[PDB]
Amino acid sequence: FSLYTIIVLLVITSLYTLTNNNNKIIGSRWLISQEAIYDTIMNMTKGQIGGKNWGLYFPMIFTLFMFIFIANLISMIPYSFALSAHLVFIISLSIVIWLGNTILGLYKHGWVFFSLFVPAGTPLPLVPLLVIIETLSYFARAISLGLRLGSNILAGHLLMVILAGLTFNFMLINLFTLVFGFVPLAMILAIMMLEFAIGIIQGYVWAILTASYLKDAVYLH
Amino acid sequence: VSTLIPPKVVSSKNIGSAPNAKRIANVVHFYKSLPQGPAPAIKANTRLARYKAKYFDGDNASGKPLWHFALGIIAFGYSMEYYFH
Repeated sequence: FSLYTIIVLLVITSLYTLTNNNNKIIGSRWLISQEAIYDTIMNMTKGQIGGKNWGLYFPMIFTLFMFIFIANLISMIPYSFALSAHLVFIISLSIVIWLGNTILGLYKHGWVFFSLFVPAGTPLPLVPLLVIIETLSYFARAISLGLRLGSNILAGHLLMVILAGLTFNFMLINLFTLVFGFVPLAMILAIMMLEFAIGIIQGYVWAILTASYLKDAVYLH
Repeated sequence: VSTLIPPKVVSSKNIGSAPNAKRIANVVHFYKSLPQGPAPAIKANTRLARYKAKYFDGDNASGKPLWHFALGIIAFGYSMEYYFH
């Protein structure tokens, strides 16, 4: 697993180091593939955490963004690099992000951070219930980040594995050598295009959720 | 009693405000630069640089290098799985 995680480091280090022929201003054919994603990232980050200190709190959301989207990309190779079918690292760093935004709120606000679990205006007889209503959801969304990515990636890896293993009698002995007998290959290809789509979209949406939790941390709502 | 002297007073008077501000910017931007495509630096062969000047070049940079990398990865993985599985 260690050597496999170095591979994604090498591939994305070569994204610019092994791309620019002379560091031309026009940009190479693979420098564009990263400046476009950078433009998208800056765009929806200024959309979601827009205001002060957004620039200082953009880079780690960015780093998580490439981490996750090339982590989903390497899950297309047939010996799929879906975290070597363990995927507990997503949970551990989701808990890490939760602790990070908790400390962010506790330092930026302090006692005001406890007002993050209560909105600006609530009825007096109903606040003592809604505070505990909004607290446990916040401490609970530390596994919800992990199970999302885990779900999509490893669910894809094991469904292609299961379909491939279940494809034993399709052309060797079965006389139906058409798509009727080749339904395994057809749904494998369909679910792989689906897998690429859901991987990229889920990377983008997790970037959104992490930016949202950072916004909840550094600001008050 | 002396008359005003516009063309005689131009030492302190510049071209508006913005043009003189950008004159220094534009005078040296075109001074120390390559005339036309000098120093291509195309030649490079250091495995990583060999890939750079062989397939990873930006002139095409199509999916063919990616397919070759995938083929090499699966070729190594076949032996790895034979060792393991």
